[PDB]
Amino acid sequence: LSKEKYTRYRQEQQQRIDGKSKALVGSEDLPVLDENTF
Amino acid sequence: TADEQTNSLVITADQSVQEKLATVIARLDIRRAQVLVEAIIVEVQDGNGLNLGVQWANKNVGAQQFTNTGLPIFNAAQGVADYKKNGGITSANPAWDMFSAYNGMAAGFFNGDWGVLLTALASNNKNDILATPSIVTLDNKLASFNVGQDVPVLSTVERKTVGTKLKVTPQVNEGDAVLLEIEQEVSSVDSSSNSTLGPTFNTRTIQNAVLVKTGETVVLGGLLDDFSKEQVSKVPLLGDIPLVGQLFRYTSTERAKRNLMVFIRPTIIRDDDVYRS
Amino acid sequence: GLNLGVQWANKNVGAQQFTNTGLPIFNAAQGVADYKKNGGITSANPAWDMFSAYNGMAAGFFNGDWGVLLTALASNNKNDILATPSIVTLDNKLASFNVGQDVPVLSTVERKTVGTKLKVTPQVNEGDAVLLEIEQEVSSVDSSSNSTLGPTFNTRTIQNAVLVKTGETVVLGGLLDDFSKEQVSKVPLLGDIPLVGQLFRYTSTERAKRNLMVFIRPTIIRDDDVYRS
Amino acid sequence: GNTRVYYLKYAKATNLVEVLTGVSEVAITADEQTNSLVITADQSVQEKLATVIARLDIRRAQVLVEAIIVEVQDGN
Amino acid sequence: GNTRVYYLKYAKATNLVEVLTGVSEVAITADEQTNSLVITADQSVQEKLATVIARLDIRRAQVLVEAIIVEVQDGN
Repeated sequence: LSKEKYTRYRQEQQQRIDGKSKALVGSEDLPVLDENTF
Repeated sequence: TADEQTNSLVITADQSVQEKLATVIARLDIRRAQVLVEAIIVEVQDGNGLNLGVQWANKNVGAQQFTNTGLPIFNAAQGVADYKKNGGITSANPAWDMFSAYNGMAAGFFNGDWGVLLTALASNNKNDILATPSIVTLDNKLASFNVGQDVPVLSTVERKTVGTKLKVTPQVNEGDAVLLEIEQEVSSVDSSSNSTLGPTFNTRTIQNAVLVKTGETVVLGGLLDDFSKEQVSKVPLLGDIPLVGQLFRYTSTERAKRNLMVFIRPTIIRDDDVYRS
Repeated sequence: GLNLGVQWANKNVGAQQFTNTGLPIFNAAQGVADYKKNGGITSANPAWDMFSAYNGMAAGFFNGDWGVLLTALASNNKNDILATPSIVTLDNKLASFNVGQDVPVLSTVERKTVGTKLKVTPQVNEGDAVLLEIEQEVSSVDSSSNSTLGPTFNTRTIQNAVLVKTGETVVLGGLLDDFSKEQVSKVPLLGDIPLVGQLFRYTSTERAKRNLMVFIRPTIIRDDDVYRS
Repeated sequence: GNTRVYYLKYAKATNLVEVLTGVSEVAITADEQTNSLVITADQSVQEKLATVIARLDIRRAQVLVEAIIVEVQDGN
Repeated sequence: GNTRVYYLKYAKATNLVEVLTGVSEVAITADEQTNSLVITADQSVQEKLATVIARLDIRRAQVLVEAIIVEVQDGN
């Protein structure tokens, strides 16, 4: 139950990092959660 | 009776009671476990507004004007005309404050006697937050961790701590798991919207009791909040023409998202050697 | 932080302007034009306060009738802190250590000590280890954001009981706080062109990090000879 | 032994003491530090309260509660 | 056993205790954490209160209540 919220939130952050396009100035992303958790 | 200085306990009683209380104390004197409690507060916000409108004013026929474009066609045409005759615009011109604060592309076009003014602004913002307050404490002992600022609030005033706060009372039961009574919040003074009654504060507060295994990261709560607004001001029949109709209407759109998650990872310290590592 | 934006204003076509660039194209063009005619700018010119406070490179370029104004500022800061309050006390006796300042706070007023504070009650049990009930904080008066209600204070407070072996350094707590903000104001279709689109938008970016750790090292003094050394 | 010290797991000793007190009302008192319960009584009462505590000490379930608030407004 | 611990399902132990108290008035007390009810009494009373609780522990119905407020005004 926690892993699917932790991952659905993590996969949403990773989508937002890929959703921003280079060649436009944008905010530098945070570190996205932790991969080794769970 | 007890000696609070040496931390020693004085029992006077029969040899029979002594040998029985000696076992009760030995049972009740045991070493108690420690819990490292990490909270993980992740929030991500974003939203994008778009407000564009076309206003055309014609001397011969009439004008279409939309306030909320940030400048109306009437006050702009009085400012542009004033700018042509005088070569500049004084601060006393009423159009000064209207042009001085404006955002986005305002593109005018004159075809014959027809004036046309296009205003377009697309705003986009993004916000991301991560907090990881952690605290070590003995089981059944209440620990609190405050990082923030202590601000006065009106009522005569009163002092209020506002910041990242974690207040947890662990209970280790037994072997693995734990019982965490969590009271935490991330709050901050709101710089905008000050008032004579006092400051406001943006608070995200979660308080619950939960039972978590000793190594595991689990979700305490969360909020997924999503909002979309729209407004159009149009000319009634013309604004509904499928494509051309965007010339008559003034659209202002907005969207927002907030995805908040709160996680908690306890860890039990049984002995020193694991609490060095 | 990084905030850069391009605004171009054209008499023939129109102008793109962004407030929050610190100067808009309209008020700047009125100031630059005023500067050319008079050779200088009086303090009464409304553009005075706008140019007098500005940070970063503002580079204008005129091509034909097109005015173009580029504002760019990249701010960066860094901060680092270390504190090591130490106190010696008998077990089961409460010791406190204050280094700071005692400030009045409104309520009629009241006195409040604000500084580096360490209040600990040790319990030595038994032989090695200890039981430390720690109440400590590092707090300071916030110079900015004064109010008629009173001063604020930046407080970092941690209070917990912990059981530590006699020689060991162990972590009491900590906070890792990380923040990233972004804002753009753009022309709706043009601002999304992958490369050229940065000419139409005004971007303001920000980031922050705070990594705080609190450690505690007890040491037991059994006899005098170890307490000389 | 006349007195036993029960180490509670999943129950809170102070809470348990109040509930126990009625059953006993034997002396029942709790240690809030170690979260242990101290019952002194006859060997007969001890074996009976040992089952009452074992029944009353059980692990309790957790509930994830999601609310969904959807609103939609429009007007022309 | 002299004392039984009843695990209530659909009833609230603190609520039940007050109702029970009159019937007993035997010691009835409740654990608000586990939502369990603790009755200590003779084997005869236990078997009688076991039926009273089973009757009083039942599942309770839910009601969806829609109100419809229609108003119409006009005037010329």
